[PDB]
Amino acid sequence: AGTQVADAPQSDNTQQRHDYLGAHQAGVVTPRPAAGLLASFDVLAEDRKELERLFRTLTERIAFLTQGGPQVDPDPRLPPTGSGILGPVVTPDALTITLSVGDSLFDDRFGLASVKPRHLQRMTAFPNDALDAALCHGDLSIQFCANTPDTNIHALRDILKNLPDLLVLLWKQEGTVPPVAHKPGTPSESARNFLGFRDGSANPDSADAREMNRIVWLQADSAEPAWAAGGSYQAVRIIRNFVERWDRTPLGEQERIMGRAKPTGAPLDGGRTEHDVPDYAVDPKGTRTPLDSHIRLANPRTSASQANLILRRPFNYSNGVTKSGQLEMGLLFIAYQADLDAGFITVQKRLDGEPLEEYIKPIGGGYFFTLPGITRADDYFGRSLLDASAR
Ligand code: HEM
Repeated sequence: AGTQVADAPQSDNTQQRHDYLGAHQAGVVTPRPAAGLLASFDVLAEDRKELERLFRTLTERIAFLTQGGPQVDPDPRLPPTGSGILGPVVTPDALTITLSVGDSLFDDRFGLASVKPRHLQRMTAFPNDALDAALCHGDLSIQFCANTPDTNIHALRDILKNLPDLLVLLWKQEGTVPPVAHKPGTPSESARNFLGFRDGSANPDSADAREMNRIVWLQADSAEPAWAAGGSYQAVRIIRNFVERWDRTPLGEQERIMGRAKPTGAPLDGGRTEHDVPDYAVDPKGTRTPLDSHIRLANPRTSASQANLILRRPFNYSNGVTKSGQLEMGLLFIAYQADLDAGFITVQKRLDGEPLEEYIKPIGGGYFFTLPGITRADDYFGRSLLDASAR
């Protein structure tokens, strides 16, 4: 293959396509691809008209970018239609774009406060946090997922190109997960995090609409405002890993901080695969699965704890080198739940003081409400929020 050194890699994955219409936005129960980008913005709109145009315009960009197609530049004296990163024919590359609104959007600016989702709130500092003020909150989060980082970056460029007057980017975190070798005829396997552990084994069934309806998605008739039906609460946490320290920790200690076997992801009390679960009823004292191990604290597997299940959808992030010359990398923790208080906050409240904290440090993120989907291309994300607020 007389391939030139700068030839672009070729991949059949570029034409994969996820629909952006539905009862829900894509990117929540959609299978997580190899590349991710979570960006936070402040809305610069000064009124309900400009906020409507922002919602209409984001929708328009989502429809094109996630489905792809030709991009014609109108005239040489004008800026080009887009950045051109994906060529004159934009490829979707399995891109999903998920829109979520922060607590701060429901201030006095737009007259939405009286229909704010009832668990929506500003993220507050947990005891092991070292929050960078510049990495927290935002009027609007946008989660981009695609097969390769250039597709999310291209989507980011396009949105900022078309809304530089209504959006200011505040902070962003890109991330990835390591793909595994194909192997048809084997159970699918959970991606690893940068601590080298399988990450997602005990997620609830993302392919089970009944399970998602009671764990992830807001339901119509409930204590929530009716417009918010089909949305979800989104918790984002930028979590440093002190990796050099971790890599100097004995394997057996890594396994009892996490409470799973490292190479397999199996329970520490038996079972071969990562789909097995420990039996805490058998082990009340934590002699197989430590009481203070990460999983056992995150989910003690009591009947009461089934109210605190969450859907994790993380990426791994690599940001550079610190001043003591250590790798600036960690977890881009993203999680969805029908109830933010019973979910992420309760779980993190259980996790405070866990031994893992010796190796991790949340530095940023915030809480957002992922908006309901649209089934009608005449419709647009955020519309029901504007109408509900309009009584
Ligand atoms: C960088 C920090 C973290 C790492 C490396 C990490 C890693 C892991 C690993 C390896 C598992 C076991 C496999 C699995 O069931 O998915 C797990 C489980 C879990 N993690 Fe985390 N995690 C981190 C932070 C968090 C945080 C902040 C939460 C807060 C909500 C959380 C919630 C959970 C839950 C609910 C489970 C499932 C426990 C179970 O049902 O057995 N994790 N985590």
